[PDB]
Amino acid sequence: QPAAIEAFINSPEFQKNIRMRDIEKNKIGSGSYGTVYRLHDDFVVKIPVNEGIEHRNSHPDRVSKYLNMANDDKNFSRSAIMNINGKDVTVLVSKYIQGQEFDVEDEDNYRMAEALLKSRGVYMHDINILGNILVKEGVLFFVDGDQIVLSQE
Amino acid sequence: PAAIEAFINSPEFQKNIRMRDIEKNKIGSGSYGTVYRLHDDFVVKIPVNERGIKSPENSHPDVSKYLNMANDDKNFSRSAIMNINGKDVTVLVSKYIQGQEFDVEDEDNYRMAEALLKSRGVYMHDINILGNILVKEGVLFFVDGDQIVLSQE
Amino acid sequence: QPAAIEAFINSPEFQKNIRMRDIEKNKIGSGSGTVYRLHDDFVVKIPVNEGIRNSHPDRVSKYLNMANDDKNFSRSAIMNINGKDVTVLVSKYIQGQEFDVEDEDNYRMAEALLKSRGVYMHDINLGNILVKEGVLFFVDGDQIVLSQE
Amino acid sequence: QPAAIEAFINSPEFQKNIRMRDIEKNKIGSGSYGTVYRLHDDFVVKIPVNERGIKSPEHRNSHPDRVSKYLNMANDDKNFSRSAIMNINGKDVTVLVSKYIQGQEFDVEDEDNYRMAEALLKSRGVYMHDINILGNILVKEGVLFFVDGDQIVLSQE
Ligand SMILES: Nc1ncnc2c1ncn2[C@@H]1O[C@H](COP(=O)(O)O)[C@@H](O)[C@H]1O
Ligand SMILES: Nc1ncnc2c1ncn2[C@@H]1O[C@H](COP(=O)(O)O)[C@@H](O)[C@H]1O
Ligand SMILES: Nc1ncnc2c1ncn2[C@@H]1O[C@H](COP(=O)(O)O)[C@@H](O)[C@H]1O
Ligand SMILES: Nc1ncnc2c1ncn2[C@@H]1O[C@H](COP(=O)(O)O)[C@@H](O)[C@H]1O
Ligand SMILES: [Mg+2]
Ligand SMILES: [Mg+2]
Ligand SMILES: [Mg+2]
Ligand SMILES: [Mg+2]
Ligand SMILES: [Mg+2]
Repeated sequence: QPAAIEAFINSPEFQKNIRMRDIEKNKIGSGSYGTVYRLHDDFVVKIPVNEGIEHRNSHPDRVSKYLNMANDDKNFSRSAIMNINGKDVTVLVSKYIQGQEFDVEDEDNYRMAEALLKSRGVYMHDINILGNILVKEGVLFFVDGDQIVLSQE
Repeated sequence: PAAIEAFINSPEFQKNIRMRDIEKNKIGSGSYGTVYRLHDDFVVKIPVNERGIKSPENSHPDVSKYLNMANDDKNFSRSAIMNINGKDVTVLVSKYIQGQEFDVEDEDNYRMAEALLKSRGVYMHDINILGNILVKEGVLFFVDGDQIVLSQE
Repeated sequence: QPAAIEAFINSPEFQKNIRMRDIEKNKIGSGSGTVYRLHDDFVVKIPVNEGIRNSHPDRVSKYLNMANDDKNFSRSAIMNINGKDVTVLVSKYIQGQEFDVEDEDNYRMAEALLKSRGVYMHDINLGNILVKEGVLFFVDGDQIVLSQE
Repeated sequence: QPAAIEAFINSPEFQKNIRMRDIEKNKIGSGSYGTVYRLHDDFVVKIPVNERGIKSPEHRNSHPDRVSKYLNMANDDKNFSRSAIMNINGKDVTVLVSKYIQGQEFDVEDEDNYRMAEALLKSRGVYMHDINILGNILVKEGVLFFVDGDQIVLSQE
């Protein structure tokens, strides 16, 4: 039998021609990255539309493989194709997790998440800010931006 | 005697600023806010976007710390108070850098920027493979987001 | 975290009693000592000239490690050559190109990196200090940098 | 009336066709840079002919005209050195002429000595830096490495 996520993906609900406004009520998060929607009780879909469409987590296939590894669960997420406003678009589908953000800045919390990840082959790094890189006469400068992460090592 | 504090303490800076007269100084704008070149050596990022809307939900100016760390320069940037149309607003002041974008899609450039930052105690990463940690009934889950870096090292 | 260079040094290969005849094939550098490649990843400066500033491996290794911001970049070590305990300089082998700092842009970037590592950098264009009956004079030489900036 | 150094440079001893064999006795030092000879009681001449008798960015103190400017400033003495043209074996060669200083190396490793020299140079518009070692710069896949060599000075702080 197919995994639960694959069953959702083959469901008529997922394979229908979707209008962005008809799923506004299922929105749960959006940004320059795209928009996240709870389109089933157990799953969310990240649609690449910038309020819309380098960007964060650019290719669903690679993100999906990283999320599957990080959660040690081969059925956590899938890349898939959805029809959005008459157009075929690659989206990221993953298990919906009902819960609250983990405060990974607290140092014990940090170790817990870090050790768990490492045992699954993933190396975690906090993000302090994002910035852009400028070069002036061979010299690098770091300004407020959004192209790389910069965190205290 | 720091050039950045001098500018902040200058009358040009702490007089009641009104948005109309600096519109010609605008160099960039986005959801985050708007950057103006208010001196030949400094820019100021003001939290009004392209539509003039607008601190929770990591872009608080207090950025200064990490920009100063990234650039290894105590006087690169400040969080400061500027009055806009009669309202004291928290802004970010930085040294103006006239340069080109440094492209870190290029392997060599990325390793060069990375090497520099590491000598400054700063970890650098692409913005791909980023995530958030959710906690559901005690258990840690990893989802698509922008709180942490998920790498395979 | 067993440093690769510590592992190579405390290896038998290195601690072997060595003839100059046996390692000639690994010669890559020469001058007034000679640089040999005895591993895939490390080179060794031996003070045998084309037969013998502040060029003491102890000190050079210290400043190479600071300059590269890498505590494992290099070591001073005892190697035995023709029955003689000799102090040698062992550093990470770097397969690369010469980075031209006559180019101003290149110079500045190398300078900004070194500065972030607490290292001052300069061209070799330099003097020596002499004292003559109490009084200091400065002549052409190589002890200090004389700069106007 | 010209400076002592300029009188030496206009002398027949300096202006003659120089044969290296003839001034071997007046030698005082030699290295990769060239060779220093005492050709007058009061003056030395640095000849850009190496210790192997077989001689621009590659060597230290390459431009004698510029080195001379720096030595004059460092000693606060406009007459301390000159660059000049010498005829050596029928060929014109630019050399560095300096006052001969009969003295001992000043040990800059001692901290009081270091600051004495630093303070004196600073009063003269010259900024001193010690030289811990010399190095070469290598680049490998965009990343700079620093190995044992002689192209740049590397010093702490
Ligand atoms: N699989 C998921 N389950 C639950 N929440 C998720 C999932 N993937 C993403 N999110 C949340 O979606 C939101 C994205 O909206 P935003 O805060 O604007 O980035 C964040 O709260 C994420 O933690
Ligand atoms: N300190 C700075 N010096 C120079 N340019 C800057 C500085 N901070 C931000 N910028 C530029 O401001 C612009 C912001 O517009 P945007 O591309 O919409 O983010 C970009 O071109 C940035 O590179
Ligand atoms: N750690 C190192 N990795 C790679 N090349 C090196 C290293 N140390 C020295 N060299 C090279 O070895 C050679 C020795 O210089 P030479 O004495 O002129 O033969 C030069 O080409 C140096 O750049
Ligand atoms: N003007 C000068 N007066 C006295 N000694 C000098 C003068 N210029 C250079 N020297 C010394 O001449 C020596 C020859 O160079 P070398 O022996 O290779 O270091 C060096 O020790 C210099 O310190
Ligand atoms: Mg931009
Ligand atoms: Mg997020
Ligand atoms: Mg000398
Ligand atoms: Mg000498
Ligand atoms: Mg060499």
